[PDB]
Amino acid sequence: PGECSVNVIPKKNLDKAKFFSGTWYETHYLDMDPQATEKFCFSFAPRESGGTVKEALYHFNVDSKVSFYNTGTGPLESNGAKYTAKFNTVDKKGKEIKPADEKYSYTVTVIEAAKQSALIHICLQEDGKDIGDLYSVLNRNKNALPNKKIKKALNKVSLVLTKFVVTKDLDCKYDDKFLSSWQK
Ligand code: HEM
Repeated sequence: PGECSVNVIPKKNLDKAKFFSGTWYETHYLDMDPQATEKFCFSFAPRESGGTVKEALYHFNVDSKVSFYNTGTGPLESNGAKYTAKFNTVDKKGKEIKPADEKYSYTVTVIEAAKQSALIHICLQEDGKDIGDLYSVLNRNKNALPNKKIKKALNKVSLVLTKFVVTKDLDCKYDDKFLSSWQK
């Protein structure tokens, strides 16, 4: 029902220092629930050290004009391109406003990365059971189109970019300072 996709393959030999740096913007996304049709914008700043990922997350609800901020922490898998995190809720200043709920986690897989582009998959879980998943194309630049390598990776798993929501058209509002100041 809320079962996460199979055939999500972590990139071989991801350059960690490059991927886990700076800010990434979602440019296209595909929620695997066809009824999940609310428009959102997303950006994040993932960092890694000693086999642990610490990331700052930003979402913006286009419909309601409400933004929310989270941080996530968890171990990086031995393959170096997949991690599972627990998360809390913070305000725009980075201060915790709601503690992590033990029953929830998410698993991010980096499927492909090339130049200024990447393709990721996220699986949300409750008590270790799948509750839903999503694919996202990322770019360093809000308005940029994906590298062909990202399209190749989509093709390998029988997805086509035309099915994704494109957010550059949406009235996105970003908190870039929250992400740029992450772990500063
Ligand atoms: C790229 C496109 C993405 C979209 C469109 C999206 C959309 C959403 C939506 C609609 C919600 C629920 C908001 C609500 O209940 O009002 C949500 C929650 C959440 N998402 Fe995303 N998401 C994306 C990517 C990600 C990624 C890549 C991560 C982790 C790296 C992530 C982590 C979370 C977390 C932790 C929550 C729950 C926050 C809370 O309950 O306080 N999301 N997202």
